[PDB]
Amino acid sequence: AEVSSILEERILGADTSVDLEETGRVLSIGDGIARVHGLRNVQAEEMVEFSSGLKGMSLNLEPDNVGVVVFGNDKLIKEGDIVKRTGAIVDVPVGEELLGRVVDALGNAIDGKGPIGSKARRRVGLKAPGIIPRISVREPMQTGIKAVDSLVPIGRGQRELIIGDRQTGKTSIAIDTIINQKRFNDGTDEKKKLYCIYVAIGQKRSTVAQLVKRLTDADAMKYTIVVSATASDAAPLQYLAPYSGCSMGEYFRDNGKHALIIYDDLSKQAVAYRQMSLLLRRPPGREAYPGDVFYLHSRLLERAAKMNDAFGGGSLTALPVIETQAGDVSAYIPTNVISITDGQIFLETELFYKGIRPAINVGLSVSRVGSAAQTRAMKQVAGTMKLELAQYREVAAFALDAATQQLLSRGVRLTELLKQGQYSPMAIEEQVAVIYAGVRGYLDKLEPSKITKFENAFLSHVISQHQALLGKIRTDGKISEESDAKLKEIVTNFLAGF
Amino acid sequence: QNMMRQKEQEHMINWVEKRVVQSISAQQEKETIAKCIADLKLLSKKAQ
Amino acid sequence: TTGRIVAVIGAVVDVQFDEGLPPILNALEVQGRETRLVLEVAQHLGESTVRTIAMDGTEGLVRGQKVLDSGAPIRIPVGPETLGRIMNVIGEPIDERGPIKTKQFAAIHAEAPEFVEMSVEQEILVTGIKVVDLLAPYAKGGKIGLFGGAGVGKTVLIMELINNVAKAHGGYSVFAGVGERTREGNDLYHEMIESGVINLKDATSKVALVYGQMNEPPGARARVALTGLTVAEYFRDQEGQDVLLFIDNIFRFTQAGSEVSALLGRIPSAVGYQPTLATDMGTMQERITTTKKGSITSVQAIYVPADDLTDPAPATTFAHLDATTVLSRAIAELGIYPAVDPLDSTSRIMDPNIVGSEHYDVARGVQKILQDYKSLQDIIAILGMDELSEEDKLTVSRARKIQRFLSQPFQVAEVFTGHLGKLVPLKETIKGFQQILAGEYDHLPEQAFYMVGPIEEAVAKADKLAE
Amino acid sequence: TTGRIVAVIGAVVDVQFDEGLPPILNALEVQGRETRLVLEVAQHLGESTVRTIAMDGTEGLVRGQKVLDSGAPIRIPVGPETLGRIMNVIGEPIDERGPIKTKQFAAIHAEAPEFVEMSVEQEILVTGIKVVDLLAPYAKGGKIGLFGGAGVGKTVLIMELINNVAKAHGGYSVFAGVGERTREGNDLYHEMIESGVINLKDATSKVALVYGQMNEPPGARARVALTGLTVAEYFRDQEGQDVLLFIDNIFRFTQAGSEVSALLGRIPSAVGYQPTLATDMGTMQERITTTKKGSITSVQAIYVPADDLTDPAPATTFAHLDATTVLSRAIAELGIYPAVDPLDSTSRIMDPNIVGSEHYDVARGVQKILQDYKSLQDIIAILGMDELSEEDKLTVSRARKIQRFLSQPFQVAEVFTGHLGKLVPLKETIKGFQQILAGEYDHLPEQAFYMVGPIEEAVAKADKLAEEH
Amino acid sequence: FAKLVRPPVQIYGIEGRYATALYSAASKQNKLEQVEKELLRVGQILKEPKMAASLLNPYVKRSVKVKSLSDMTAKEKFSPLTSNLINLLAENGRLTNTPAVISAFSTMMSVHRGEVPCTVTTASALDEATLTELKTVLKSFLSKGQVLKLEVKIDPSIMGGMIVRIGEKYVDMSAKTKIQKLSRAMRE
Amino acid sequence: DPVQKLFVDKIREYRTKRQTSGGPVDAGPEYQQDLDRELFKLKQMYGKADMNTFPNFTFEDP
Ligand SMILES: Nc1ncnc2c1ncn2[C@@H]1O[C@H](COP(=O)(O)OP(=O)(O)OP(=O)(O)O)[C@@H](O)[C@H]1O
Ligand SMILES: Nc1ncnc2c1ncn2[C@@H]1O[C@H](COP(=O)(O)OP(=O)(O)O)[C@@H](O)[C@H]1O
Ligand SMILES: Nc1ncnc2c1ncn2[C@@H]1O[C@H](COP(=O)(O)OP(=O)(O)O)[C@@H](O)[C@H]1O
Ligand SMILES: [Mg+2]
Ligand SMILES: [Mg+2]
Ligand SMILES: [Mg+2]
Repeated sequence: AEVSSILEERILGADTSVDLEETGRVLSIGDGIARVHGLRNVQAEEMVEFSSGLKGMSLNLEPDNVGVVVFGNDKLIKEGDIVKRTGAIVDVPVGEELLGRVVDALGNAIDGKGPIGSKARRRVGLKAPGIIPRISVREPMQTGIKAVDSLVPIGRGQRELIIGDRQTGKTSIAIDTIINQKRFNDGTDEKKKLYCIYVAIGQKRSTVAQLVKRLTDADAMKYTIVVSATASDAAPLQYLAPYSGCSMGEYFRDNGKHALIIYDDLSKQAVAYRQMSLLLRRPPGREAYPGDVFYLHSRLLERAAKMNDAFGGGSLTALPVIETQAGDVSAYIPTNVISITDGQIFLETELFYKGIRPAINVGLSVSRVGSAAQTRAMKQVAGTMKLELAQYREVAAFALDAATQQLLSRGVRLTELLKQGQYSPMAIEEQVAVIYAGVRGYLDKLEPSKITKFENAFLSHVISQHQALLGKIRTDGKISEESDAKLKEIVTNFLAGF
Repeated sequence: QNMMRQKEQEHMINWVEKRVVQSISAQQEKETIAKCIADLKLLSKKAQ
Repeated sequence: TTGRIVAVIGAVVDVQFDEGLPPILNALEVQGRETRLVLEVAQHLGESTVRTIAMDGTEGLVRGQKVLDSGAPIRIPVGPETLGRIMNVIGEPIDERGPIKTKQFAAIHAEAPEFVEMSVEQEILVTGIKVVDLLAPYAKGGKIGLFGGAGVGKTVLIMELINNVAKAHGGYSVFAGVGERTREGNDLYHEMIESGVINLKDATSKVALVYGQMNEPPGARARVALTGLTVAEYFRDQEGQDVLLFIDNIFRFTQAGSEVSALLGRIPSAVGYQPTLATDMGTMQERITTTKKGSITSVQAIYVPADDLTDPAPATTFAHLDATTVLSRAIAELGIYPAVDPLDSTSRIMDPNIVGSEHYDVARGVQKILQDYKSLQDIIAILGMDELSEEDKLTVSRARKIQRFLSQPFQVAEVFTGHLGKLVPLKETIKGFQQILAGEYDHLPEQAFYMVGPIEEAVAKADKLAE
Repeated sequence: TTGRIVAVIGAVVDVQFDEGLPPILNALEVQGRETRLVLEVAQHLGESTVRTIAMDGTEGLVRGQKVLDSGAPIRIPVGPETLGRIMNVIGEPIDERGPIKTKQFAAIHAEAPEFVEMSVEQEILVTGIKVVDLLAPYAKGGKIGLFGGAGVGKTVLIMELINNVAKAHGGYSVFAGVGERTREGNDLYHEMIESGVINLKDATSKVALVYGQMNEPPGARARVALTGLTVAEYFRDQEGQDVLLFIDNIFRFTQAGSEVSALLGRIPSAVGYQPTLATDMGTMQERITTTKKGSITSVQAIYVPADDLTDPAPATTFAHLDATTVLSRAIAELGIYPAVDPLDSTSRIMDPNIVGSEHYDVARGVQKILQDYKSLQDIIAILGMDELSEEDKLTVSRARKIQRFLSQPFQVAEVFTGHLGKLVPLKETIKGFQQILAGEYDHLPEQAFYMVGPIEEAVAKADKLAEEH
Repeated sequence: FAKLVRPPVQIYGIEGRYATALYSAASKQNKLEQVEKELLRVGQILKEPKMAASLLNPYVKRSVKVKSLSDMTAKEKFSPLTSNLINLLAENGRLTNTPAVISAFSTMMSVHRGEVPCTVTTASALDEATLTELKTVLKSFLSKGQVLKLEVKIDPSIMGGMIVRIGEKYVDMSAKTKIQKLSRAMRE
Repeated sequence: DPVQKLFVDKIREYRTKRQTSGGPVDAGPEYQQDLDRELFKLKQMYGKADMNTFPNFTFEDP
């Protein structure tokens, strides 16, 4: 009954205003690109609209016609159609109204659930913040993966890169990072809350549905936006989705809040851009990618800044995901994005199958911030762990004397310590406890195949009996002398009793 | 219940538009055209 | 409407309509041919000209010939009366058994399911194949893909899967043969007629066949996958059933596009491929999803050009699949069959929360030992297997035993080798690999596992070898 | 003159003039922009049209927008007032501190010095870095290269050089960031403010900064190098004084040139580079020179796409430098930092008649021992260290000691290593390596030499290692 | 070069360049009306089936074509501008697109004398009074001296209302778009 | 606002649909067939329990 009534409520308010608008006739439509004739005052990369309510962007301004890319399906545009200029550069809704909503590349709700109540709009193609607004990266972005929080730490405002082959565990790292922020977002202080944005480019709708249901299960859509430009979405949408998500995150950083955006992948935005550019007839380049393929990404990843306290203090981290071919990191787009970003996280299939998951190749993975953007406890412990693994990797290819035998033992113990499961990120203090137990020669007595057991068991013990110690480590943010003595006695007692 | 809600909503929409596309086939001509030229007058005087 | 041909280059025909232009994808009929020639529109060139792709041979087309608009895209017959029949691109029966009598036609160019329609369920589909079931477990309702060069085992594997899965399947099934041998389609037709899966004299047929084999132009191979998709979609959406959609070979759908792209005046991309490779592949492959209205469990054979997995076509397809199964020529040369590469093959449901903890642990142990063996192979090949520690020799022996054990004798290969087909339930597979991994069978010869069902057959083979 | 935009394609704008055309390389100002958009003329297409590359985003341009012709190339403010500031390609300040109030504006396009102006004198410039001083010594007034892929130490090394040479250098200094991360630009600004080379209060700044980072459209990256070069040229001539000029990286100039060539109608060459790669790079690298009127010490960071030293861009850049220090990833993986490759680095002054016979002989002995070590590594892969001739083991031991002793801790890499920066005078490096070769240390373990300044520090580290053994 | 006077409406392509050359040549000296009349004349002169058949054959040498066209131009007493234009089109072999030039110049001349092509689309025809008020209001839309060039097509595809094009300005008071808008409002 | 004849026309067809909705008007067999299809799908997905009152558990102690 009231269903029809709320249906009427929609008619009750319409768009009576018909205006005198500039137009153009579609000389030629084919392959997703229209060649409009007219639109004399249409701007560059403006948003135009077609007679069927379908949008497009005027990308080419040639003397005789305007090359327009259609944001949607192309079968509905005929020749001699009508294109009306909307007089507005391409822009997307922004605000907290988008949190928990799945939206398409243009900010249209995609999961039903009504419309977006956004009260503001932001242009996708905005220039990056200057040199003066920024400030060096200070806080840590807690990822939950032990091997990332310890060996390749990520700060807030950094631009890490997750690069690997197909099916090595990149989206898994992204989802673990998203899920971990629940503990901070549930708390009270607003200086730790991190709103997450996930841009899904070229992924089939089933994958994004699995991902969204996984976030819902972990109750992580309270603060997540999902911008999906899946495979069946015209190339002009997969091209533009990263920029839409980056605007949704620029809104957060511009208002003193913190945001995390995860492009997934950028190697598919590159392909969509190449298709667009080849269908506008622009000359190809190397591997057929346009010449402006580096710019495409550099202008996009340069928006992940760390504003100083005069500009709000907000930040915007970025975790672009690249996909290499058989580990050929030396390809074109991989090298471009490698020389654009800060750190990197190399996932390798030889490590994925050898049992090391996440496959993070700690030997090659880097993080320019390194020291900074790491908690003092983690800084204390992960340093010694890093040295121990660095020494171990040198003498690992084989498998005598007591010193090097114990060095290999410690290396292997730490290696089996760094493993982890899926969608179970650990609090930083728990990581510190586990890594401390491992690196203070305690596990050297145990067999390596059993280490995982210990790990799990140990936490389930400390998480109940010694909540006070973990709270101490979190609050004070360091392993004080008394905290160290406690940790020592807890580990010594637990090891024997197990 | 929500499934039935949305299914009935879509049926309402479809039936209503199917009826309106047939109703509009009548001949309100003079009135609507006069209103159209009135709107043209409004746009013209409101343009310059 | 009525237009006139103006250009006829290859399979691409230009038609000029002075009156109303036809929209895109709209089909046209060339008036004056012995048979039906359908031209699917593809572009508007201005000056009231449309470029079109011909769904049949264009020889005999005269400039100025007359073309009649049809008003709707290629509409094919769909329904329960397309079971047991054979169709082509435009829905015309090619089994010489009479017109397909249906009361409902479907345009082959529908749109993909929205986002609020996807289903997140993830079950496991048991195929009775050791390598497929252990390391890359197929999932019910998901998309599957068999990658492999020429002559590695794609069609034999897909016929084994037909046999197994679609014999124990109560729902319907649809085989779309796009760009494969015509005699293979004939053999499939007659195997189904013999096996009861098709009744020429009843209404208990459970397989609909569509065929755009290799002998047909590039315009028919491109748009036959869509015909199979439409026939399957009807059985999913409307009938609300669970469908099996086998395709073979889907590479020929993209390949065909690159044949017409050149003639459509489009700048080639990576290796002469059309600039719109990924978009076309996506629009085709996102209609094969399992939504909330039903389920499609599509198995697709994908051809890897020159055995190059870096090629744009297979590399793009990889992102559209739940489970893969990279068939390898290197393994096939060792005699292992199916030549599945255990390390390239993957799956979404290889999760301890879906398959278990014994299944997951066994799969990961097998993969770890195989990866260790792969690491050793380079040294083993030069320095010889004598410069190896004892743990490494144990790893080599276990890995070779496992490699041989993953080989299985299919029933569809009974003719090739004279062996007897074997199915291996999942529990037996897991148990056998557990035993091999633990070392319970280090006293047997590695050639005791080559091509056997469950492991006890390996033990029997070893005993016979002793004699 | 006044013209009119007639096309906008990416970063390339076609402008039509009804009166007289503007000469190539002139700057045109688009009328109707909130900010300042400057196009630079690149071609005359006939029919009164001129093609141009925009020094800024071409968003919101309308076919028909009027354009003014400045009549001269891009003219930047130059003088002692630019010191301590930051600038764009077009010279406007981006440090949010007010206008640059100079009396002289210099056009960024100029002819290179003629042959009758070249200085032919070379004298070592001691940087305080062991590997650089020993094997590839720099030279005052010479052009230095810092090749190497991504993540090998180019930025850290150049920052270390600014820390050393620039801090204790009487003359001025210029830093041109060309297409590099803006994070790094801000970090350098603040590091200089802390050090004191940039003084925001007085007029005692010793560094002038020009930035055109990787968020800029190709037009601005292709010209910020010329802007920094113009500032340096002015300080070389009118001021008549020594100058340093750091550029990071000079591969982004080439790359930015390549991102617009295809749209300017040129057929691509080689591996998708513009046909004018060598000429475009030469017409720039030929103004960075030590004429007889001044003296520019130019340090350049050169990205090598994918560690490939045979790529056209680095391959061409090799011929324009006196000294090169090819940072290597295979050595950075080992933990030897700076990862300068001792066998792939060279210098012009590295002759016995310029540095001395002791320095030259020590350097050549080190290089020979490292090459012999490389030859031996092939055998050790089959035999093993246990089966080498008791003399070959001596070569391997010396080679590893020398490999470690070239590593050094920088004062700017405190955050990474945590150690403390060391500056090693040239005589101490020569003595250390001469002793290591002569055998005066074949009892100390290898790790004693890892990340230490002079050799005595290696002895002390070995003593500490033994005591806590 | 000679600072050519630009035409009002820019036509582009081969025909555009030839027509802009002709317009610039005529505008100085002032002969636009006479040259347009001569262009319309040659529009029919060349269209003669014999001449068309003799000028669309690329195996008659350009020399013969130029000679025949010189004879025709002399036999018709044209301005030197039109004679030179025909000679130039013949030398360059651009005769197969001669009408596109005459068309272009027409489009280029109509705007010179002030004209803004207009289009009106309705479900059914109109009574002359309503067309008169349309004329009046549309002339209100234009500027001063800008004659109007009305065209009243009839599109039954739309369900009513009106659609009006004045140059690039467009106003769509058609029932079809209102139905579409309201329907889409419902579904959201 | 009393002028947009299409506006009031849609509202009028609305009012008529409101009054005539005694049973789903112009339903056709597709209405019932669908309703049944997704009702059965939802029933299958959810469960087969006593879809009326609370089914009882009757557990078992350790
Ligand atoms: N830490 C882990 N522990 C166990 N399994 C893991 C882990 N990380 C990833 N996996 C497995 O790897 C598979 C692929 O994961 P994921 O989707 O993260 O990789 P991907 O590279 O994003 O895949 P694609 O690139 O094809 O989307 C999953 O099925 C998952 O089971
Ligand atoms: N399970 C198997 N057992 C034995 N031989 C096989 C098996 N699978 C494939 N083959 C070999 O491969 C050939 C079939 O290759 P096929 O898969 O049909 O080629 P394609 O990969 O082009 O489909 C047969 O001749 C057979 O010798
Ligand atoms: N002197 C050094 N000591 C230790 N680590 C260094 C040193 N120089 C560079 N690095 C490593 O390299 C990274 C920075 O590399 P950088 O020089 O900025 O990259 P690029 O040379 O590609 O511009 C740091 O994260 C650090 O780990
Ligand atoms: Mg993924
Ligand atoms: Mg086959
Ligand atoms: Mg750098």
